[PDB]
Amino acid sequence: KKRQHGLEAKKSHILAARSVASIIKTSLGPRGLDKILISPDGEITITNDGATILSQMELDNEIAKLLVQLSKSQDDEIGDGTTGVVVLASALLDQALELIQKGIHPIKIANGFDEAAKLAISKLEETCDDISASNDELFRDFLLRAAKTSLGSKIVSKDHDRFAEMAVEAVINVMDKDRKDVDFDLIKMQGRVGGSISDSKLINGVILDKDFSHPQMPKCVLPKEGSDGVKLAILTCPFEPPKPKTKHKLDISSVEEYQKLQTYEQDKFKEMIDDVKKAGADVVICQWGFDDEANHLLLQNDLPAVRWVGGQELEHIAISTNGRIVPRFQDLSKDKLGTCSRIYEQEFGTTKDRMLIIEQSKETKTVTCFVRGSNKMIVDEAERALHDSLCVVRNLVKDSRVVYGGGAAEVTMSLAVSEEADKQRGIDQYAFRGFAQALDTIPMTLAENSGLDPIGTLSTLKSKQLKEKISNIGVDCLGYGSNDMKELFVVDPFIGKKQQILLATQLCRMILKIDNVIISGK
Amino acid sequence: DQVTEERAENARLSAFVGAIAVGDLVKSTLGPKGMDKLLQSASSNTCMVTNDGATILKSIPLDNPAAKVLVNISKVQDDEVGDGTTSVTVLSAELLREAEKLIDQSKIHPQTIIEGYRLASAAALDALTKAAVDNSHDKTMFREDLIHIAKTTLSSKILSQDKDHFAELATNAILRLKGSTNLEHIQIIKILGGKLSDSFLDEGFILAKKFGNNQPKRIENAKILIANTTLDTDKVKIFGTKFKVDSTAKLAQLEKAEREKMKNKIAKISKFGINTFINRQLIYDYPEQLFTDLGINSIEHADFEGVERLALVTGGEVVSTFDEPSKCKLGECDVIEEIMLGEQPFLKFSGCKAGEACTIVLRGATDQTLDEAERSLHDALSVLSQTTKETRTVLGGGCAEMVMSKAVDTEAQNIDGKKSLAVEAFARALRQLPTILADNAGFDSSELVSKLRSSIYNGISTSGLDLNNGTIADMRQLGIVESYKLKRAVVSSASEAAEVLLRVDNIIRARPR
Amino acid sequence: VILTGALLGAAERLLNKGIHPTIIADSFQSAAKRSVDILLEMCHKVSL
Repeated sequence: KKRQHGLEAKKSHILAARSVASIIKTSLGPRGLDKILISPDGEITITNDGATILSQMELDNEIAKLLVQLSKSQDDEIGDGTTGVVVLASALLDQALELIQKGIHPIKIANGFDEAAKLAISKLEETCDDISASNDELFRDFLLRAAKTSLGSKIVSKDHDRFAEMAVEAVINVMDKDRKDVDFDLIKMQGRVGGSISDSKLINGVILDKDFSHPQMPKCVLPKEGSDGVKLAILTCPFEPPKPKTKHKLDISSVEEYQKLQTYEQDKFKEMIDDVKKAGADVVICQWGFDDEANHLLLQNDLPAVRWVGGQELEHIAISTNGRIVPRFQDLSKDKLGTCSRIYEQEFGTTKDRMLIIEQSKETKTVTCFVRGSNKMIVDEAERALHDSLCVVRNLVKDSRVVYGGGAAEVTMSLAVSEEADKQRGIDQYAFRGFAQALDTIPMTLAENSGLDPIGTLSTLKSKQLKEKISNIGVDCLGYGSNDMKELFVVDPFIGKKQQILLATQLCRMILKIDNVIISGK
Repeated sequence: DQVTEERAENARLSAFVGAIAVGDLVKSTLGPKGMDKLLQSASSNTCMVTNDGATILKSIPLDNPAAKVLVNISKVQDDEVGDGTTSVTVLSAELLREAEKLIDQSKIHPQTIIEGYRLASAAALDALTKAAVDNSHDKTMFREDLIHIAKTTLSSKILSQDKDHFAELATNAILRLKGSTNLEHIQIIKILGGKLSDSFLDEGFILAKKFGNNQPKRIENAKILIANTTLDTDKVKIFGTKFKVDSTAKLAQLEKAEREKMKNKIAKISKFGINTFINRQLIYDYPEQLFTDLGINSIEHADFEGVERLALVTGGEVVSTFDEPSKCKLGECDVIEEIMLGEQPFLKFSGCKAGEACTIVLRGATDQTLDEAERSLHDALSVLSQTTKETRTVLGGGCAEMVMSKAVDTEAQNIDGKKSLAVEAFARALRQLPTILADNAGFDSSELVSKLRSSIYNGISTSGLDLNNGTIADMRQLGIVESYKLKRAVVSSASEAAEVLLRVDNIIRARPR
Repeated sequence: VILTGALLGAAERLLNKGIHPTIIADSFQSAAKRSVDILLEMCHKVSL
């Protein structure tokens, strides 16, 4: 335990995360770079994501918990463009260091941010556009314009046309005709390492690591004679020869009683296969294993089955097939049968393990993007990049207002807060301008990684937005030349920038109020 | 605590040298003329000598993350080519080395360097597609070109001098599969002893087991049955049962009921009309004598991998629940006899009912060649099976990399700007891949490669490098050709993996637990 | 076992001449078949 008072724990505590957050600063925007982080277990995770790095990174100062606690709420709120947003989350604490040297009270610094935060949002509401005013066709065209700037962020952005139709067609299957709804829970992306990254397709369903046991039949049967969705079924109770699970004892007083125990399972072997054959269910998933003597009769009756399937994947199958998993053998009925359009096992590599793929060609509740790639490290990075796209469309649904991206929002509200600071006067004039000054570091940081003059671009933005009130002029991240964002189809959700900046401002209010740091062991 | 972090200054230099240091071991393994390496394991004191880095780089501990992704992508190469796949790590190491010299000279931002490799990879796909030749239209030349495709892919191991004896093995075996891409159908057995050229291709199955006591070593016109039922351990139950008896009289009746259990079980087996029986587990003495009384062969101790290969090669089916004798199928072979291959005699099958699979007999001088021939035959017919699916092929052997250099150089003129430096760097690094190949045979990589470079620009596509004579020879005359599907995945994955390694500005080392 | 040491001194002299290892291995492989034909020509008949 150390004794820290005064500017010791009121400055270096903020300066700590200031040097830590400057590490990921080089990853801002599509021009950013990746990083290597070795886990304590020895594994290595390579990603540029600000939330993924800070989650598994073990630091010293307790301020790291404040940065992770914010990212926990951001994933459930916005979680869109994490590489872009994570940099501006710490930009509010950098400007507060200059106001402390000037003699402003730390609480007056924190209270001055919330005053200018409500006025900056009102200015952003002027230039926002309503995408919901159009039809469904123009709405999907707005998604294609947004999926270019928004969806593509990290690596694999080389070819963005392969994943463009993946995110667009994913929200088309599950959506309301009035364009108010979201479900991101039934959409799960399970990828594999193989082939090329351009081989990704759209297959709605789940990918099971376990294949069909008893390699004495065909790997996949595409059609079905009974039609009606192949009659998918899942048994909740484990599949075993029936025996009491509770403690019991057997008493054999004669040879005949021992012979009846032989025909005991023999009568149950035929009883279990006939109840399934009577229902005609082709796909029967056993949760825990199966009986060795029944490993044949399933193929004899043409009953493909699998073993050791996780309960999480079983929930997505029943909701996708619109069926109900069978809780009890006596409760087995044709009313609980599911609907499966096509089921097959992917060849994957040479041998390896064949991956069972359940696919529904029609509208289904479980939407999945088929993903294959050569690099193993890009798997978790490319999936989580498209996982945020589920919340991107969600921001366009719940919030019909959309603003032009490219850092043009912070420049637009910069001129408003500068004018609103002169109305209050007092000591808050420099405090309100400081809140807008911290937001002015975002455009200068965007041009840092691209090799463009930070101020030379920022000076043109305020000069151009002075004559015309349109916000389409913004920072050019990828080097497209002219800074008009309307021709480049660069748009960002309104609620995305709203909450992520507001929640960061609300959190920094309590951070600047920290004076003494007391750390005790667990 | 104890977290060592390197900024863009240290991490940029440390990440590039990491792949170059370990990459020097796989540079000499390129091509049929490539060399091998040795690894000393601290556990069991074993070693693996091979030119394929999938089993080399995986067992080499390394603290540089730059080569960690290179090992994971080797499984993709293990699922496609499998032989001579070290060029993926060699070409990636050259891209990291040329980019290291490109940032020290041009001093452009690393993201711009990646944008140059993105436009350079597009020109490489156009040169391979326009040069793709499809001979599948003529079935006569198709079966003959499979030998030329084989001669390229089947030279890896030290035994490649025997390829002329081994070319007939993969030629007739791919014709027997008729579309079987799985290695579980292909029967690969290892035999110690005999000459290196003694390996032959026999039609049938070879079993390493034997007959227990009275089973005749030669059985003709036999019905082969495969059963997963339990024999050796008998009574083992696993019920909730317990045993209570008043006197030893009924105690022996339980053993008498055990005989009646097996007597009624062999009665259902006798209804099958089989002269051959196979079990997954061991066979108890009592049913072993019952097999000899009824004239039924006995085979035991077939593991999970071997129980399938019996029915897959012979076309049979694993049968359980004997209560349905006529609902299943029975395997059949013309001649079932015990032969002697090497020291351990083996059980030979002849005249299988289904020719869907074949058995390749492998005899070699040393144990080092056992796992060495396994790696060469790991992907052998599967490579030929992928040529059955994708029939477009292109001349390989180092010339195809020079043909793509002409397309990249042509595209570099239309691009120009400051991004052409990274585009030209990809062409310069690609031309160094056959240069290292010429360095492995000890021949001239200067004058020969310089002539091959001007020959591609003169409009001669068939020009290539001769490995045996060390001169300029046409690949169509030597018979060196590779499929379009394999080479496309090698060049693309090497460039995609190199884009990630150039993006590392930081290396964080956590304190070990 | 003595056959292993007979090729140790012969290999060291050839590596000093600057010959590629595969050429040395291919020369011994071609000479191996030549040594077999010598033993076959010198093979004498024997009763069963």
